[PDB]
Amino acid sequence: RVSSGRDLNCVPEIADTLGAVAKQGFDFLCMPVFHPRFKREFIQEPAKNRPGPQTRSDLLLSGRDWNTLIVGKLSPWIRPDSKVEKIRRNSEAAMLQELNFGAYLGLPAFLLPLNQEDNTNLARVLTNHIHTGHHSSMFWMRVPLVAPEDLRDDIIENAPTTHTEEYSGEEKTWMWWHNFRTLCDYSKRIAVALEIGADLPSNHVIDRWLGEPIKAAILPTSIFLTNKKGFPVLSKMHQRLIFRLLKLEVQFIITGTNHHSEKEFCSYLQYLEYLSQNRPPPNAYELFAKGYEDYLQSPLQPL
Amino acid sequence: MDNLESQTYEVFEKDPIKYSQYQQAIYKCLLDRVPEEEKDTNVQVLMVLGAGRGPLVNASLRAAKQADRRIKLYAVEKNPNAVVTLENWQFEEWGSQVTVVSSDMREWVAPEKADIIVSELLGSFADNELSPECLDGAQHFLKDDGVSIPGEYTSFLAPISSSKLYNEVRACREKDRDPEAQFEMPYVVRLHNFHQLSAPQPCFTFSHPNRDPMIDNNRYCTLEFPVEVNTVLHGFAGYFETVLYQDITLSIRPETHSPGMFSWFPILFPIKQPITVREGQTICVRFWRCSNSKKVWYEWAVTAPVCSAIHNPTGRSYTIGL
Amino acid sequence: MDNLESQTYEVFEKDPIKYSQYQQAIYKCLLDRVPEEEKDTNVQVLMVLGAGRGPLVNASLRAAKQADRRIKLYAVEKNPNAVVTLENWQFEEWGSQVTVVSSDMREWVAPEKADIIVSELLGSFADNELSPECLDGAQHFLKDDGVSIPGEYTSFLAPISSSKLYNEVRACREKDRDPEAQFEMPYVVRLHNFHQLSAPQPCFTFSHPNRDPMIDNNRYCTLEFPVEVNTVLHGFAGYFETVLYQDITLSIRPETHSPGMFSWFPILFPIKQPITVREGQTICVRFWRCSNSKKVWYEWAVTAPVCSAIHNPTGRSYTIGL
Amino acid sequence: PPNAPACMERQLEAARYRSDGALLLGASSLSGRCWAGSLWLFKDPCAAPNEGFCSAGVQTEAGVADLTWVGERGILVASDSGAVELWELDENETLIVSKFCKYEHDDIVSTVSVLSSGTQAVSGSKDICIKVWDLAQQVVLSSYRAHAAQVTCVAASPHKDSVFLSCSEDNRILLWDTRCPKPASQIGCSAPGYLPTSLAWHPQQSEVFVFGDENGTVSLVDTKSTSCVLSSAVHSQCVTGLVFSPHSVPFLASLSEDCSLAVLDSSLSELFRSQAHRDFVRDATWSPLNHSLLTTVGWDHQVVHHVVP
Ligand SMILES: O=C(NC[C@H](O)CN1CCc2cc(OCc3cn[nH]c3)ccc2C1)c1ccnc(NC2CCC2)c1
Ligand SMILES: O=C(NC[C@H](O)CN1CCc2cc(OCc3cn[nH]c3)ccc2C1)c1ccnc(NC2CCC2)c1
Ligand SMILES: CSC[C@H]1O[C@@H](n2cnc3c(N)ncnc32)[C@H](O)[C@@H]1O
Ligand SMILES: CSC[C@H]1O[C@@H](n2cnc3c(N)ncnc32)[C@H](O)[C@@H]1O
Repeated sequence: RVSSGRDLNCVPEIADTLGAVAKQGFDFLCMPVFHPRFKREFIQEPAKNRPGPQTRSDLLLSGRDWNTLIVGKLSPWIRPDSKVEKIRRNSEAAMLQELNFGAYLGLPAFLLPLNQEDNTNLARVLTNHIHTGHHSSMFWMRVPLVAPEDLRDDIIENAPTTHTEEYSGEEKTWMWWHNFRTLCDYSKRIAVALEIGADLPSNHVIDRWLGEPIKAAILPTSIFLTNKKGFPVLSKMHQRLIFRLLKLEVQFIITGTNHHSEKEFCSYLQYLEYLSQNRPPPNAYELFAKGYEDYLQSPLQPL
Repeated sequence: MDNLESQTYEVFEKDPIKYSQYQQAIYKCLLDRVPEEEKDTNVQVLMVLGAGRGPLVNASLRAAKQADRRIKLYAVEKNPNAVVTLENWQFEEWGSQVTVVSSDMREWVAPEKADIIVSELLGSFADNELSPECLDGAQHFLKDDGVSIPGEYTSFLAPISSSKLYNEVRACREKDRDPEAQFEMPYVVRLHNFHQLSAPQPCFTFSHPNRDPMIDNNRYCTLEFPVEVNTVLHGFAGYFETVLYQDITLSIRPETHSPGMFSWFPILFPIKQPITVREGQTICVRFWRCSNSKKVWYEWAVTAPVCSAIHNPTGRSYTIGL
Repeated sequence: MDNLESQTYEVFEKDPIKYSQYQQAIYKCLLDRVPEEEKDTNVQVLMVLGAGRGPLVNASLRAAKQADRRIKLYAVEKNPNAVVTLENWQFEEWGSQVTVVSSDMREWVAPEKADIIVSELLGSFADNELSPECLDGAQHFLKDDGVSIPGEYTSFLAPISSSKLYNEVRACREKDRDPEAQFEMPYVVRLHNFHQLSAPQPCFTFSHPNRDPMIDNNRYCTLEFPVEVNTVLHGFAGYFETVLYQDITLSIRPETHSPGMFSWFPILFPIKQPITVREGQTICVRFWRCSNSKKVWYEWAVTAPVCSAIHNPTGRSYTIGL
Repeated sequence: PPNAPACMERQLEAARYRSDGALLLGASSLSGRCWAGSLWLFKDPCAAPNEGFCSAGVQTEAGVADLTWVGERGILVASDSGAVELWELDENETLIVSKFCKYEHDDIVSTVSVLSSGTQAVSGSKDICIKVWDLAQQVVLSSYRAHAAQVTCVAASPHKDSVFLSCSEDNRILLWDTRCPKPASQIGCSAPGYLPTSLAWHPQQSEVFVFGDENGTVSLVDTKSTSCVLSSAVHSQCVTGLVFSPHSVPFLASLSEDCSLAVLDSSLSELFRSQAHRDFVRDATWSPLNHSLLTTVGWDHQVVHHVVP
């Protein structure tokens, strides 16, 4: 009843790894298409002429597996908006390389980070990629509810966390996304993978992401509290959000290592399945309207 | 101008009849180039131009075991996504025997020259996927006495009647372009509900290598079709035959169609307005192959029994990008 | 990709200030390259790249008489219609001193190497008429110690407000293309009824010859414009300065505009939607120069005070053909 | 080579000399079917990278981001798996057995450093977290999210278990001191400047250290001067590592992604430059046996030895 996958930034054997996460009860796997630490040079010899292969083979999985179970991740070293000329050009080439390889495999969706404010060059490369060739892959933009800067522990003695009232400040991750999608003239193939922190923001921020195209919600293991037995669970504030996301029919992405060491990963997932099958069951109106959700109908003259 | 998707390669790798035929075209070429007295002394340098994921490379290795003649392989591929797949086979299985080259064959500066060049660049209309332009640019690294597989291919046209396919084309009109554009381009199509009005005659032919000192891949060709019923012309079905080597051939020409081979469907050159044709009359169609430095395109026209407008002048509606 | 009409050449031949400046740029370069002690021994080999009907050739001959230094001239022109006009001047008047070459400079294999290369490939936005790509391809036949005229050019942008020019662009919508295409391309225009909202800042610069070992003519440039009134952004005016030689320069940048020179009008990069801007706020515009092997194009976007959509992604609306 | 791996992964990541003269190699597989890593001891350093003439080797679940010696038997490993691994060397120094493998980071563990005592280590990651370990107890003592971006490099002070540097993609260079209730202190030049990519504590003064930025510039910082005393444009590209020589007046070894090695005096002036590598230069250790011999490893699988004037 709940669609949910697993984020890993580490895959030794794509055969066994995908086999494991499916045996854990997941629907799909977010993973790298190139090794995240494997930087590539595209201009300067000798690094330029590095012998291949440049990544692992597409033969290791079936088309059906590539088309359904795998979600690409842009290598984290790719920074198209660097203020360094060389890193910019290399990340420009790296991104097309990574995105093109995703098209080749025919992945249903591909993950890209929004973790700073200026993504003007990241948007352009993607915009050129979307208008270059023909495909209907999806692009999940990884945006956090709360910027990593405003989530950091107040432990830098000579640069403290300004505690003051900040209304327009604590919304800023939304202007990150809004600026990005605007540059990409509201492409239907650009959507939101909404990353959730341990600390939620004020409701007024969670009110921004109303009306936005949320395909995914990224739950790190961190945010999960433990209960009396040892089961991992969530706050009543993180539950209120899960119930609102469920209404929007989004896929859930478990990221990061196991912190409830005694129990497996199908425990994190079990809880979501628990929350899901307990939610206020669908009423009279909502049962007849099921399917018509955000479906436009031209004006018909009854005369 | 665009790279093929992994799953596209996958399907076309599964046509055994096509790769049986390519295996044999080499098998017979190996034996004719290196005598039995030279079978261990002479190693043949063999280049797959457009190697893909390497079903032609594997096939060249099967041909070597069959003929028991020695060979060295280059696998030149433009699509880097495919090259990932080659370099992974190269490491795991093939080894030093197979060099891999992530390059366009028109660009690649070859370390040595080749005995045999092996490519499958043919489209449904033969030269439409630009086999001529690619091998023209890559022949200067073929040995003076070297073979091309294929050596010869020929395009074939036949007039067809299908008010069904005429609708299918008419409905391909899209906003933000010439509203007749959909008529000035060829469609690959498993022709089904149609009427072949005359026996296919050949249109264009190409030879590899190309001896002629002033190479020119542009063509003009007048074809005349006897028509022995009343009917309405809606388009022209396109097919090809190719000589891989000697008597070994692939064909989608219905008369000589290679049995069980699904790799290629027929093409279709439609016409804007359907032309009424009466028992006894001759359909006269004209076909031009045209090119810049940048793009290659077909233009075409009907001159009998009535004149059409020239389709795709300047390649305005349809060009294939070099 | 297109040849200039005779009457077009005619008008642009009649800007004396532009050809005064080119005459002098050579005059000063001649004296600096051949000492007076060498004035009869050393003959300078001088190549007009894009010679046209030869006002630059005539000007090079005037520079020689001025400096009393010896020179030999090539006049390389792609437009064969113009070449008719050169070869007729060459015969009647110039004689053996002026070689004529009916060729693209990127292609021409030069008999000898050149002291000085002289070209006027500049557009209203400097590099928009592809001066970089042409001289990049033709520099390998410039002497190791050789001069380019021009040596340097720079493009300049300034935000502008004109609801008048916004209408003129909006009305450039045409059937059979993207209905916003008219906004994703630059217009040459004698700007008149408009408001410059900030001092022009420089956008892109190019140097000739190009020393850098990995040549790359693509660019990305963030510009920030202080705006000191309330207003509505409608577009960006484009201008250029160029260093022909030393202190000799042409400019259409209103501040440093070369007096009485009508050769170039300003360019205009419009935006789809007009952006409201308030006293004190910063307009932040971004400009990319992009290229294939086939075509070169600008993309652009506004990131402050609000974001625009990226204009002309893929060069879909506007490309200049190599 | 009892047990061990048949073949060595293409990408050599780390290279550290013991006090004996023995050589430890970290290697990752950054391309191909299997994305793993491997540890190797070489009692003969002129034999490496050769897999046949090694004293001991072992295969890790996953590729190795950073390495470090922990005494003479202990090896500390920053895995892609998000784990920190301590591998203890054998009795006869023939095997390499896993002592602990703790999954505490939520992303690639990007850098490890041992603190002066050799009982404690600090791990930096892409999760942005920094952690302090008890290598005896096998647990996280402290967990500090100081940064707003993935942590590039952490470097323990020569002489204080309390103190260590970290540098991140958030442009911050931090000076730590676990004894303060606000440990971290942001430091560096007058300007913003390019991202920090590498950190080398000076051997004699906890006073001073050098950091390398991504624009191939090495800079020298004095902690109390709290100002960038000196700078030089050493590399055409990102500086990935800085290693001081064991010498009296110690030389600075400088690694980069421009596939070159630089060696600089106390004033950051070019003494030696080697282009012997044809892929990213990844690590450096100087021979304790011969102070003038220097060993580098690349992604070009070359284990190179240099004589330094
Ligand atoms: O006629 C078609 N397309 C036009 C094109 O010219 C035909 N060619 C055929 C050879 C080929 C070979 C490739 O590469 C092989 C390879 C290298 N390495 N690995 C594989 C790639 C494409 C094509 C398309 C067409 C389109 C859709 N379906 C069918 N029929 C099959 C669908 C199930 C019946 C045919
Ligand atoms: O700005 C314009 N066009 C953009 C273009 O980049 C500008 N360049 C100028 C130099 C030039 C020089 C040529 O060749 C000379 C030559 C060689 N041999 N013989 C002559 C040819 C074209 C251009 C256009 C443009 C368009 C219409 N009118 C005006 N202004 C004048 C009209 C009466 C005021 C300007
Ligand atoms: C099997 S379809 C032909 C194959 O050859 C490759 N190919 C097509 N044209 C060229 C070319 N000019 N140079 C190199 N490879 C090519 C294609 O990418 C494809 O893998
Ligand atoms: C005066 S406008 C520039 C002149 O140079 C010519 N020109 C432009 N580009 C080139 C080129 N690449 N090679 C030769 N001539 C050129 C044009 O046809 C025109 O006559």
